[PDB]
Amino acid sequence: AKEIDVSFVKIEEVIGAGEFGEVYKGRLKLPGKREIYVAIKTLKAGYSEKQRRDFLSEASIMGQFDHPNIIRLEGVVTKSRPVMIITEFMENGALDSFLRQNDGQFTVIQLVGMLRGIAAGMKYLAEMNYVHRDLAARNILVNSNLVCKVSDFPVRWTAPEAIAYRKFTSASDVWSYGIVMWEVMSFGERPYWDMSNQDVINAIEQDYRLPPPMDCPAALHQLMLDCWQKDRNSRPRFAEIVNTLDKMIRNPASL
Ligand SMILES: Nc1ncnc2c1ncn2[C@@H]1O[C@H](COP(=O)(O)OP(=O)(O)O)[C@@H](O)[C@H]1O
Repeated sequence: AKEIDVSFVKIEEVIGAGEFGEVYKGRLKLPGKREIYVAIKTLKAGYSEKQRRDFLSEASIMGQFDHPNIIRLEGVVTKSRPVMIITEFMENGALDSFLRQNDGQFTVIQLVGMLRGIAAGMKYLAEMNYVHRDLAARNILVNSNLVCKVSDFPVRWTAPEAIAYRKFTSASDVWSYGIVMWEVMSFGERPYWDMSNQDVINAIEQDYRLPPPMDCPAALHQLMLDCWQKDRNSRPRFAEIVNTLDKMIRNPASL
């Protein structure tokens, strides 16, 4: 929880809106240090003390992590009003909109590298006994070098036992990850397209699973299907997902 003097922060244009408030692009210039771009997360005007505490709890969770595929907390502004959370800036924004605006414009190996980064971030979260519960391409951010990082600290992304019995675990996080794999390899198609939420639940219970996206390697779609096994203990763990994607990257004939 590093405290940042607000005079070191220059707020520029709005780049997003979340549950808490607007997110801005900005510049952070600490004394003696090279300026960097940041995202500045703000809290909607008029917030109460309880809303302030809930907002800053995002920063306290984020500050526990230090991994190249988890969004980095630069610091917080809490000595002055309004409160702000300052994170690293991700030039290409959310992964789902990034892919939908770049349909077809990345190679399979680039997309696999994106997925490997997301899986490494999730492995790290799971090792720290953090269950994300909301993993989806809209909650992954992408930087200028196409590195993907988990952020956000929804029936069609949720494992069936999390829907039916409220059992959320890292294995339900792996189900969601398989949906993210399908989002990525389809360049941001909507999972299950225009099916209703109840139609999705009923179909999954009768063993429907999403088909391979166009031009998706068979081995990548099989890994999706492994993430979507009904029995949560049959799903691969994130450590195995990373190893599988690494082997695909090392042996690209397998794609
Ligand atoms: N680090 C970042 N870099 C670039 N865009 C970001 C960044 N963080 C958030 N955004 C944009 O702002 C949107 C809302 O962010 P979110 O984390 O949901 O806000 P909140 O502070 O309300 O939780 C994101 O979907 C994304 O478009």
